[PDB]
Amino acid sequence: SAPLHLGKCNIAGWLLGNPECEASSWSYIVETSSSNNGTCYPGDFINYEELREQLSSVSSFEKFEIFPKTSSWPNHETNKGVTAACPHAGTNSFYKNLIWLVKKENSYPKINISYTNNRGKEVLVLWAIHHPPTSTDQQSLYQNANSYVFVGSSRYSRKFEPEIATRPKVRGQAGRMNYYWTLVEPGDKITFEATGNLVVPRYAFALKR
Repeated sequence: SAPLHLGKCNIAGWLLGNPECEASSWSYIVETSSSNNGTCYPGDFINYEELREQLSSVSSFEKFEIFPKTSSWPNHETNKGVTAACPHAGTNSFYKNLIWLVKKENSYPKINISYTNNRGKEVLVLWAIHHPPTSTDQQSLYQNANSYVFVGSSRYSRKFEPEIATRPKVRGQAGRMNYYWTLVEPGDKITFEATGNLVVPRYAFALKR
């Protein structure tokens, strides 16, 4: 039946790449009562239950590097987005399938990048939107005070206006990042535009039910 057992992780931690969570087909995902690794940065996983339904069984699943880390972001910083909320063997780390992009040399140029699905299968893309707790953090991370993020395909369209809001400390963090996903149909294009606050895809998933 090719059960998929995720060990001590849940679907969110596995797909985002929680470093503590470090399969090509399955008829069901084993549900346990003792998994203790999920999302490590506080924030809401939007439409998580719908994603679990979409992934309940898949006949083909392949992770691929949708936006290669070393070539996709030449004017942004790719190696500083780590946090004690997402440890990896005690070190500050982060989700392995996303990159927490930050400013480079006191500048955050506009991002405008697209992926066109040439795979003949649906592509599942995940990203996150960071809401810092203070204007100090907004400036430290992204330079620009008033940013936006747009994500659009033929099926999905949303403009995000990141907020500055001090929230209760969770895993040391008074900010939040909300997690998002969409399925990109074969032949379609997904575009990401941003002037700050975008936790970009690095790895995405080609799949067939």
